[PDB]
Amino acid sequence: MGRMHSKGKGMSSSAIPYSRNAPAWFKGSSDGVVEQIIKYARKGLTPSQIGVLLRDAHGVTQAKVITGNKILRILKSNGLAPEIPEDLYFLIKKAVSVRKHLERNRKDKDAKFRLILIESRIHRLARYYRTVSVLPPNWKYESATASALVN
Amino acid sequence: TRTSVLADALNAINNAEKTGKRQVLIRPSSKVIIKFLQVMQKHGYIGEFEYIDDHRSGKIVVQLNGRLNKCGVISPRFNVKIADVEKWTANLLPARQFGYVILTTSAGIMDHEEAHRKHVSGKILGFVY
Amino acid sequence: GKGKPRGLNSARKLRVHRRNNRWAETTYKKRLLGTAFKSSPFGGSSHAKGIVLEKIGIESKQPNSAIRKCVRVQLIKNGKKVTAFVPNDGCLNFVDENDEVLLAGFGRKGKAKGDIPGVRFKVVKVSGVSLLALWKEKKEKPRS
RNA sequence: CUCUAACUAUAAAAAUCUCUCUUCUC
RNA sequence: GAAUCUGGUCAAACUUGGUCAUUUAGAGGAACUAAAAGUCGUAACAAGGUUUCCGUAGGUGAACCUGCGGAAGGAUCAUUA
RNA sequence: GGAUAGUGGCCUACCAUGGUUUCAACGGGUAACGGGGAAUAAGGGUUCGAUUCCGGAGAGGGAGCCUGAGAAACGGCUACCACAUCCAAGGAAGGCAGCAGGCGCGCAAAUUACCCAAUCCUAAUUCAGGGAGGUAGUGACAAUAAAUAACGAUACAGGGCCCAUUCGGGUCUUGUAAUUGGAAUGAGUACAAUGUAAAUACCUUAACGAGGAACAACUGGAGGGCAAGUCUGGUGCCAGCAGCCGCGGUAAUUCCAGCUCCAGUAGCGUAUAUUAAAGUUGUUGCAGUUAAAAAGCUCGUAGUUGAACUUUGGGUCUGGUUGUCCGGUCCGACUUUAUGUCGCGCACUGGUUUUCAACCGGAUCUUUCCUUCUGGCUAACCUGUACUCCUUGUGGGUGCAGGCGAACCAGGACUUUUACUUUGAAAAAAUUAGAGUGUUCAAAGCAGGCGAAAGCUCGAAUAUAUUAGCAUGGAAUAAUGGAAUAGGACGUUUGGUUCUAUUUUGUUGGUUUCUAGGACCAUCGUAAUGAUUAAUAGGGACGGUCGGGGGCAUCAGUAUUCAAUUGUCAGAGGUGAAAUUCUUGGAUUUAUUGAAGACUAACUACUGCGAAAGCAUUUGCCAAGGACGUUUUCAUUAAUCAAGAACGAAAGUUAGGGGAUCGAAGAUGAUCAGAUACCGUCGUAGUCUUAACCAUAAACUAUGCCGACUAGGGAUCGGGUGGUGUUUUUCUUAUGACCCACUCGGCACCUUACGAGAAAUCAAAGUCUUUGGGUUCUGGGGGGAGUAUGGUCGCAAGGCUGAAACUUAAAGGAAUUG
Ligand SMILES: [Mg+2]
Ligand SMILES: [Mg+2]
Ligand SMILES: [Mg+2]
Ligand SMILES: [Mg+2]
Ligand SMILES: [Mg+2]
Ligand SMILES: [Mg+2]
Ligand SMILES: [Mg+2]
Ligand SMILES: [Mg+2]
Ligand SMILES: [Mg+2]
Ligand SMILES: [Mg+2]
Ligand SMILES: [Mg+2]
Ligand SMILES: [Mg+2]
Ligand SMILES: [Mg+2]
Ligand SMILES: [Mg+2]
Ligand SMILES: [Mg+2]
Ligand SMILES: [Mg+2]
Ligand SMILES: [Mg+2]
Ligand SMILES: [Mg+2]
Ligand SMILES: [Mg+2]
Ligand SMILES: [Mg+2]
Ligand SMILES: [Mg+2]
Ligand SMILES: [Mg+2]
Ligand SMILES: [Mg+2]
Ligand SMILES: [Mg+2]
Ligand SMILES: [Mg+2]
Ligand SMILES: [Mg+2]
Ligand SMILES: [Mg+2]
Ligand SMILES: [Mg+2]
Ligand SMILES: [Mg+2]
Ligand SMILES: [Mg+2]
Ligand SMILES: [Mg+2]
Ligand SMILES: [Mg+2]
Ligand SMILES: [Mg+2]
Ligand SMILES: [Mg+2]
Ligand SMILES: [Mg+2]
Ligand SMILES: [Mg+2]
Ligand SMILES: [Mg+2]
Ligand SMILES: [Mg+2]
Ligand SMILES: [Mg+2]
Ligand SMILES: [Mg+2]
Ligand SMILES: [Mg+2]
Ligand SMILES: [Mg+2]
Ligand SMILES: [Mg+2]
Ligand SMILES: [Mg+2]
Ligand SMILES: [Mg+2]
Ligand SMILES: [Mg+2]
Ligand SMILES: [Mg+2]
Ligand SMILES: [Mg+2]
Ligand SMILES: [Mg+2]
Ligand SMILES: [Mg+2]
Ligand SMILES: [Mg+2]
Ligand SMILES: [Mg+2]
Ligand SMILES: [Mg+2]
Ligand SMILES: [Mg+2]
Ligand SMILES: [Mg+2]
Ligand SMILES: [Mg+2]
Ligand SMILES: [Mg+2]
Repeated sequence: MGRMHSKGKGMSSSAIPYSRNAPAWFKGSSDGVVEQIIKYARKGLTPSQIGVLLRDAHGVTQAKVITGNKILRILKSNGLAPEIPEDLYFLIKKAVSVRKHLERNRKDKDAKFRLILIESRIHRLARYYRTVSVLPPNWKYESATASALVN
Repeated sequence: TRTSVLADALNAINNAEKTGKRQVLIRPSSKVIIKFLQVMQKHGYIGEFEYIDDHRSGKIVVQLNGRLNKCGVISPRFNVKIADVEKWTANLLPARQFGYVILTTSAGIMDHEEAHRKHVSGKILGFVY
Repeated sequence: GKGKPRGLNSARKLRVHRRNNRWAETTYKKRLLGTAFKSSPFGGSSHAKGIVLEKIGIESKQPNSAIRKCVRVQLIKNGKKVTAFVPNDGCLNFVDENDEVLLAGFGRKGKAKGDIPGVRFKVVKVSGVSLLALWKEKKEKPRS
């Protein structure tokens, strides 16, 4: 209930079931689930969409329960992990969108403040992904780099 | 954010004792809380507690019997030399005949009398009486 | 829980916070700035000699109606001029004009005492002899 | 043990004041 | 092997300005205290007799007045009458 | 390279452009020499430390140097500057912050004394010398013990009284009286002697030395704080007292005196400084709603802090320490003695497996490792070789090849690193603590004690310093690191490589061997082959939403003020009341309309959104956001934040645009004693905007943010679940709208104290003397004053930062009665 960059106090979340092992009713194969994950990734989908597709259209409760590895971990084992992590990429996309809206109309100050907030969040997440060495130590965020990474 | 979990546990115990209850539900349930309540059980200030596995930090259900009157953490776990134990007991415990400054030595989490018996001392965790 | 930090590695900010707050006191600020040496009529001095310039009395405050018999003295150690008070019934006549007089503190930490306005100094000795010995006729002024 | 109704609506001007305050124990 | 003497070297110190710091006067100016039996008003404390106060701007013997936004520390915690 | 005794930018030559810093560098101040220590004292601390010891520096300020082992010496020289001295005017000689003493300074500090007796030191060395030093002189700096009377016998009295005929003996004692006696003794003098280098002085002691024992004790106070007077006289808000409150105005418990009394007492009073009081510096341990004090809000580097998780159990043996039950040992009641006896329920020393119970360890078994080998050394018997000393008995051995290494060495080998904590070596003496010790006691000192008096002796103990360093045992708490591209760990693997070199073939030079020794490189297998949860912490994806969040562009509404046309006709505005003003050129109203600019009524609420300002007509576009749902994804990415930044009401400032209303200035008409104020009519700047500034508000919930818990009652907004629910109508159903129940989040609200506050009151202002969840900012009585100055921002207005001198005993908060 922290809401890092606002005054919100919500706790809307999801409760992972107690049992780590596979559900009794699931009949699919772990290798088939991994193949499905690989195909979804090759279609050009981020891990969160892969998980949502496996939960909705199929009986996959969660990949770690069925296979034993996580979705991003499974993709990395097969070398399909994107060079920028998904959350940071989405933050980049949001930031470039707000910057476009700003440069198309100057007088909107609220979106300017929101862009400041988004840039602060981008800096924090970049620092985290840099100390873990997911990103190179020279990775940084300025104007026209966000567009290049997004496009 | 939750910085000192044992502080939350002891505060919950204090609040549920002052109101006259006989049970507490401590959520985060670390090692240190388990050892602290185990010492309190050994000295009788607590009843029959319980660890509830969640696969996520677990929880604890504590049974009381009204014998306790105050827990409390010394939140900065000060390095307590063996000479400074008596000063802490004087400043915290209400009388020399009872009370226990629960402190964590290299030989485990122990009451101050037991630590003085082992002739070993470390950091201070809290106080019970 | 409290305004001050409590961590085991927060000695620096606690110490500097105490050091910055200490200036709120008046004794500490006076002691560190050294205001007594620079601005006070005496620099850290309990007593000081001086020369009588003139012989004036000052009226008291509202609830107290009288004229306290003081004396204006120019200090010899540095040249400052201060009013001082001769404490007793018949001691004004004892001190004469243009004689060395040893002034002391007035007992109220360099502030005006009682109903006497704009004075901060007693008179203990005149022309080498003390006022109290003159007032009880134990010694007499040398009249030099 | 059963219910939601009645209603208003005046403003003229008017400054100032000197002393002196005094114990509560079977 | 003395005086003397060539070049350095350590360099005190002198002259000349420059600079800063502390004392140091100084025509005059703007103040603040204390003293409360001066004078002109009576702003505030009650609805202080124009409710009060804050920010900002203008004005005027003086407190103060006015304009625009606030706040109740308001004189209302209240119109499903 | 030079110089140095020697390392060293210590200096030179040539290169490189580096070194420190928000963990405060650099600069400034220090009425700063550092330390051992001193004062103060519940604990934590605050202040001081020029000076008896250790270091450093200096000899008026500066530089330079000879001699030596050692000096940048100064009671050694050279020169300059400052200050000076004798002078025969040519010259010469100076260094007290050494002991004395003087001038000056200032509140502030000693005699031109004796002497090498004692401590030592220098020298050729006992002997000489030493103002080092000791002795005396002055010395109320501080510190120790302590005189100023003690006891009778008498008169004036009081209490326990034999009872109570009034009594009253005083039966039993305790004081008060200029009555009255006998004693003792010093403070002083002083034969002596001791003392001392010689003398004082002290210890001893002749002879004197107490009656008012004049051999005479003061310093402050007597309203309160604060022990002791409402006694006498004097002065009358004078004189004066009074640290503060206060007394003094003709009866002063406070001023000046006399009497009495109180406190300390050879000391007491004042002044400044400082400590405890001060929980008024608050780490322990302060407060911020209104008393002083939460930055207007948000982001954010440094700093501080940061979820849980990685062997917990057991069984045995065994070592100390306890309390156990008693053994031996024995002692208290029995008194000149004891045992038999009365047991303190054993005053010394054991069985301490008597179960007991711990309180600490040590070794052992876990798939349970504690660094392991490589040679020693094999210490030790799983060795079995020759065998058995002795009862046929594994009690017990003489002993040699394997072979036990933690019983220990001394060597290669790898060492995750810390923070923490136990122990020890260390932290000079003096000081503090503290043991022993009759200096006559004590401050002290390190002395002393015991013989028969015939030399015999125990001492000169200990602890602490909390930081830094060194060693050591421990492994909870806190942090870091392994294996994710396997470049991971092991092995008799099996291959190759630079080598290295003991010996060996004499030695020396290479060539290869061999043996043994690190890796660089492949390949071969052994293995459970290697990735903790996904926080009722966070970020992100998705879903339907929700909102007067924000921007741009459009749309409407009546209203206002003008204008056009039209209508009639004396008034219309406005006010407490009037007047200024407009009106038969027909105003005020009357109908249509038109123009402009602003605004968004009623719906509008203890309702919503937003970080705060703030946001209210319709529609479209633009992006953003909270909340909920989620068996989605990453796995600590987080909380608060110095530096830095973004927004920031109104007002105000530059320009360009507009220009309706309302209205700072101004113009007046009233009211008044005045009214250039409030009431009224006009009325510029402004209000409304596009750019650029401004950064302040009672920017208020006067309540910082994040996190946990604690108590009952309803409603309300957004979301989501369920109802065998109700109307809806599209025949039924799906929605929607309600009804009931629950849940999450938000603005809120009622009751209550069982909690907190000085209360008003707060469901947080609670979980705070039973004081510690993390963290930022601010306040230390009022005024001066948010002033001056110095920075910095601004065109300006002004914003941020921001004292002191001085003055004052209160200012202030809440509530109670008038
Ligand atoms: Mg007068
Ligand atoms: Mg020369
Ligand atoms: Mg008048
Ligand atoms: Mg008034
Ligand atoms: Mg009026
Ligand atoms: Mg008026
Ligand atoms: Mg008024
Ligand atoms: Mg100095
Ligand atoms: Mg010193
Ligand atoms: Mg010092
Ligand atoms: Mg000095
Ligand atoms: Mg010295
Ligand atoms: Mg020297
Ligand atoms: Mg000198
Ligand atoms: Mg020599
Ligand atoms: Mg010299
Ligand atoms: Mg000399
Ligand atoms: Mg010398
Ligand atoms: Mg010489
Ligand atoms: Mg001298
Ligand atoms: Mg001397
Ligand atoms: Mg003196
Ligand atoms: Mg003397
Ligand atoms: Mg006497
Ligand atoms: Mg007296
Ligand atoms: Mg007196
Ligand atoms: Mg008197
Ligand atoms: Mg009294
Ligand atoms: Mg009298
Ligand atoms: Mg306070
Ligand atoms: Mg106020
Ligand atoms: Mg205030
Ligand atoms: Mg605030
Ligand atoms: Mg940081
Ligand atoms: Mg932790
Ligand atoms: Mg010592
Ligand atoms: Mg002592
Ligand atoms: Mg080889
Ligand atoms: Mg989570
Ligand atoms: Mg809905
Ligand atoms: Mg108009
Ligand atoms: Mg008309
Ligand atoms: Mg509307
Ligand atoms: Mg709404
Ligand atoms: Mg800041
Ligand atoms: Mg404006
Ligand atoms: Mg304009
Ligand atoms: Mg006007
Ligand atoms: Mg007028
Ligand atoms: Mg007006
Ligand atoms: Mg108008
Ligand atoms: Mg402000
Ligand atoms: Mg404020
Ligand atoms: Mg103040
Ligand atoms: Mg102020
Ligand atoms: Mg300025
Ligand atoms: Mg009040």
